[PDB]
Amino acid sequence: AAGGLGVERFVEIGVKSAPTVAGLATNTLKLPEYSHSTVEVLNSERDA
Amino acid sequence: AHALVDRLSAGEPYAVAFGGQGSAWLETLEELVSSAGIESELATLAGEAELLLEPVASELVVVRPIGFEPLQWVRALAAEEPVPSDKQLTSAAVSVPGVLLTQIAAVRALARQGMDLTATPPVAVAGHSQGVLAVQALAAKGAKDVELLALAQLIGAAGTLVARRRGITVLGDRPPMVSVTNADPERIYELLEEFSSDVRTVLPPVLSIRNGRRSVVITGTPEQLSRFELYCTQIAEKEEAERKNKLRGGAVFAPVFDPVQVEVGFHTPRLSDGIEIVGRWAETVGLDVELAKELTESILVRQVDWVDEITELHEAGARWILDLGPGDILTRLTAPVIRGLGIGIVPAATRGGQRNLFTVGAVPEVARPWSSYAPTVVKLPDGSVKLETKFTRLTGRSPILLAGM
Amino acid sequence: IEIRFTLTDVVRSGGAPIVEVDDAATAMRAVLAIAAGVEGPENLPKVVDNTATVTVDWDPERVADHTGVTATFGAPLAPTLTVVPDALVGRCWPAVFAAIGSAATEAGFPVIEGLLSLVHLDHAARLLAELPKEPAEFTVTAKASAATDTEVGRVVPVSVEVRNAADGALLATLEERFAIRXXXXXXXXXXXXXXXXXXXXXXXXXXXXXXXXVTVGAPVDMRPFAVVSGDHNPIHTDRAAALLAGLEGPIVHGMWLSAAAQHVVTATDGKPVPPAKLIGWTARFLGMVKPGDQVDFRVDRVGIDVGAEVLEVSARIGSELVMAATARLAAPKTVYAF
Repeated sequence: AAGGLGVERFVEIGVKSAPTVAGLATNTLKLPEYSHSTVEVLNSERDA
Repeated sequence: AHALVDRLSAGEPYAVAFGGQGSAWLETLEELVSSAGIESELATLAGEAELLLEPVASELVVVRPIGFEPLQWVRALAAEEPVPSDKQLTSAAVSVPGVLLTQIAAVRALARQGMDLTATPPVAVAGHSQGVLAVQALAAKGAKDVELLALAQLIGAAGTLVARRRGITVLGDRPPMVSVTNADPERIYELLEEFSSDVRTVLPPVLSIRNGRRSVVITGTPEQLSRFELYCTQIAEKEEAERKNKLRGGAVFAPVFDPVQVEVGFHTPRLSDGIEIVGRWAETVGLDVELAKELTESILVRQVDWVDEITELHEAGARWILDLGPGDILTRLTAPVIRGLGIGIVPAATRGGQRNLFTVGAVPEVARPWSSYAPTVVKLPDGSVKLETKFTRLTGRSPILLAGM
Repeated sequence: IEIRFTLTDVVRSGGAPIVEVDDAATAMRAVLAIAAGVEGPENLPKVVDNTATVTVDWDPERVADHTGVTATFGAPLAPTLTVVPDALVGRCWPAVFAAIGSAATEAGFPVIEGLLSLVHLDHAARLLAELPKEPAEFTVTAKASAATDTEVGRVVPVSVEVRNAADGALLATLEERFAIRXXXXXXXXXXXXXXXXXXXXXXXXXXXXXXXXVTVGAPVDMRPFAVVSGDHNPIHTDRAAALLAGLEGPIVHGMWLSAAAQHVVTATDGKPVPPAKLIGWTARFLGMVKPGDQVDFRVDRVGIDVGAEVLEVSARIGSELVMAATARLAAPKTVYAF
């Protein structure tokens, strides 16, 4: 926000551990982050 | 034989209104040319548009080439093939002058048939946004006509150079101009002030137009406006959980939010660097009149408190208001504002409302003065006092009843 | 400004009743020199000697005009940067042209160049890892790497170095190659041969991925771009000069197209964040373009260089190929969590 809000990509690594903190981020991207931002949640396991 | 004008002379008074930007002007200008059988004015207006740009000693280096010959675009548009995109035509540089020309041509149309009658007399002439421009020289002599178009050419030009849209997204879609409905002017400014607390001095949103009681317009940078859009949505949703508890003080608000098609911020500090430049642009031309400085500030920076101005000329007891603005804008904005206070309003260049104008019998549209239905006192043979209403008059009794219980 | 010419008639040869003055080439130069530079910019290099651009400042309104000259919306495109790398060409233009003729052109070439016959081959901007920014001032240097002749004519590749004034470092490198069609030389000889590439140390390979289908209109008149870029060539403006050069009409500036297709690649595969993403772009002009032109562009994702995605662009007006473009783009910025 202080450095500009433009497109961000959030990638989790460690293979099968990847869905967790992404799902943690996903639900977090919902509740406070409702501002309608373009964000990409990517997982090493799932989204390779 | 125009009855209104004939009314205007002996009877009820009149006021001229001019619309602003966001009027969808081109299609009105295209029709106005096609509906015009008299091209006489357009000959001089086109030549003076060419002329006035050349002697200009003001900077105006970028503006003059990006200006376009009005006669060519019209004849092209009349061949039905050529015309630039709406995005190009809506840009302040070529749009602002074009809007005035539509309004000026709208003045001439009525002036063609009835001029001896359709000559001067308003009580006052008022305008909205850039509409205040065409107001001034209409109240001045006829040689000042292009000066409007001349200043309009300068207004949209500097405004464009200083600040222009750098981005847009199909969702909403997001402009510099935003409007919220149903919410108080105090409540809107609250959320505005709530959001403006979080942003820098360079891109604050501000209240531009107050269109009515609960209807307002806030403007600024498209991105920052989109941020204000977020808070109003969250409150709308949190209050939804309230309404479904079936409680009134605990009820959701049902506002209406949605952006506008306007391309650039007006009546905002973002145009502040434009005032100076515009001012010099007028003095280097034969446009010199002392209101060029005041018009610019009113249009570019100072807000427009609208309801209060046209109402002020209305509370003077002037019964009629016409609007020569493109399509027709501000003619209908003003109507529910005043409504039943005795004012009524015909859109000018609208064929239906002009049919009134040109006839002896179709003229007197005067909206109902609610005080007309104000209750009165009645006496009877046995000498009973009766309070008179539309109810009592029928029933012959007091305007009060015990409902079925 | 006026242009004069002279003829001479010897009728002893009937097949050659008219033979016209050999001073034409030098006479044409004096005419262009008055119009082009007006002695406004002045440095006096020979073609090999460096051509210097004194000082250059970027106003916020020069940002707007260019970004407004080329715009894209219908495809969800949002241009963002302080200075688009396309804006480099406006700064380096007046200097590059000065190298088109010289004593080295006098030695090995006839010095026969029609300016109307000038053809732009390729244009590219290579970054030194620095990107252009707000108010800091620029100073540009232009050098001619080689002067070549081809079967189709004379070619002059021009190297350009853009430097930030206040900081005093070289931000970017701009490359231009021009084609005059009438000349031959002992300087640099090419038949069909010229080649350029955007290369990087570490690379990854990918598969063809369709990104966007683009619709781009050409401007109504070419004068607006002519004012900003500083290209006054009558070919794109005056119809008499365009017809004299045997052209389809007042051809759209290839340079406008260059920023036209770029602005899309800027915003599309670049996404709402173009500024730090595109580190380079190259553009090849396949065919001429008339104003009022509906052109369809298509960018695809091909491969990866130095962690930056490469993006190939093809252009079609109906059946005709127009521009071949290729760009190096950084990926949408990634944040990692373990």
